[PDB]
Amino acid sequence: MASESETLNPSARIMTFYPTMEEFRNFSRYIAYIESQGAHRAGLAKVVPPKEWKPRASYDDIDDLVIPAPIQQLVTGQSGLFTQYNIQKKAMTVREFRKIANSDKYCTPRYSEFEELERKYWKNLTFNPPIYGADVNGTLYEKHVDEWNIGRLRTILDLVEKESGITIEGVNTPYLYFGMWKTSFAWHTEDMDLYSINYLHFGEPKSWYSVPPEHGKRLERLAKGFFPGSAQSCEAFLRHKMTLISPLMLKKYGIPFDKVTQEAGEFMITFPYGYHAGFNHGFNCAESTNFATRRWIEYGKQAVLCSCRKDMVKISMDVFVRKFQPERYKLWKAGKDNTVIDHTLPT
Amino acid sequence: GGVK
Ligand code: NI
Ligand SMILES: [Zn+2]
Repeated sequence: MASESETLNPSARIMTFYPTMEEFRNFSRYIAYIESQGAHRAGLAKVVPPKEWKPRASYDDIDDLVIPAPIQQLVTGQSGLFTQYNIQKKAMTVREFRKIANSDKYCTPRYSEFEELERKYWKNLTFNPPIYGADVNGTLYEKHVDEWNIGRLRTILDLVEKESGITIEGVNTPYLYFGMWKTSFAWHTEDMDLYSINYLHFGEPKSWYSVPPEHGKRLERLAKGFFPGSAQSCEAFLRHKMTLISPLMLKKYGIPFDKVTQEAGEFMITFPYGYHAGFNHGFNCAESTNFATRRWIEYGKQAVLCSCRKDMVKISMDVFVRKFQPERYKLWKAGKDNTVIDHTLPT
Repeated sequence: GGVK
């Protein structure tokens, strides 16, 4: 009855992969592999790299590195629905950040198991606004690291800079994130509904929520219903990355979602149109960027973009359609391309 | 273009 791809990961659950060193070396081959297993159906996958693999010898020299725009996260709301406001604070070093993160005021509360920590997160997220060293331009990777180097993954997203010279910070260049307890990332898909890779360099875990691409529209419909003012002002208000929605709120409205906790030394991959949100457990450092595969192309063509801010990420799809969909270029350009996306299909 |  059902198709081959529809049969793989039928519950759209977050999958975890443990590649051997051999399997790990070819990044784009490995992405294609995990999609052949239906990982993309979750919106989010975990990749644990081989034990004898490291992106950096040590993180002992990084104390003096600067965070030029740390933000204080003022969260407003109740009953599982919140809006996060970012207050930009003055530049600080990693050392100045770590001292504050581990200080009694801002540190992780004691707890037995994740569910307790998670309950404390949703209970206290509007109190004691934390500071996130978010969106810091840079890599922690060593120059010679050729495997899964966030600074040079060599996917087809490279065609953007290749074609145009255009660098989009955090999208085709890496970002670093210095977290503390209760720092959050709001519900969003990537810019242009791209993939992302996130590597947690060191520190306390980062917890993630995901909604399957298959159910993305369901999440948006809920969001639009809960924030009708924001939906009137913007065609894609979730891209403001201000909207927090607890897992209990999602259960209540029957939106499928899954959860994963990422540890130090683990990769998270998000897939096109996979909505994700989450929080940090304590002091930590993550590195991320966006990337693409041929399967992204149609998502990029159909991505609904923020209509109310001028600085938003906007990639010309022209070069991708021209190069990888030549049959459809003339049709697409005349606005007559009616391709429906199958979220289960790989490649 | 833009910024993330
Ligand atoms: Ni993301
Ligand atoms: Zn907008």
